[PDB]
Amino acid sequence: EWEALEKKLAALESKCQALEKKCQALEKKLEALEHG
Amino acid sequence: EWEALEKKLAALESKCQALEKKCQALEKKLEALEHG
Amino acid sequence: EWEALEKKLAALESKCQALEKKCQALEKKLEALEHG
Ligand SMILES: [Cl-]
Ligand SMILES: [Cl-]
Ligand SMILES: [Cl-]
Ligand SMILES: [Pb+2]
Ligand SMILES: [Pb+2]
Ligand SMILES: [Zn+2]
Ligand SMILES: [Zn+2]
Ligand SMILES: [Zn+2]
Repeated sequence: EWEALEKKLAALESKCQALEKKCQALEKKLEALEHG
Repeated sequence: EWEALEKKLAALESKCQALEKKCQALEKKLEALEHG
Repeated sequence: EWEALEKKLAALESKCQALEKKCQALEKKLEALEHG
């Protein structure tokens, strides 16, 4: 329903933000290997 | 419209879930290099 | 509100598309290390 859609969108926004940070952490490790 | 928004949100949820799994696969490869 | 939800969903769709491309760029670098 409407309220369930609002909550689903907020949960997806937060899941994507968390994935963006996980990828930034992966990138830091990859850059340490690339420049090692 | 409403129905199109519902479907767009479900498609985005699935795209993000697929990206999370792709990143986990990248992380496994990176960890093999980090610990090689 | 409704219009704010529509815009939030479009902004999230674009953020995810940008993250997918960033991960593809990370994967290219990782594959160069894996096959180096
Ligand atoms: Cl670390
Ligand atoms: Cl593998
Ligand atoms: Cl490059
Ligand atoms: Pb990633
Ligand atoms: Pb996402
Ligand atoms: Zn680099
Ligand atoms: Zn490690
Ligand atoms: Zn490879």
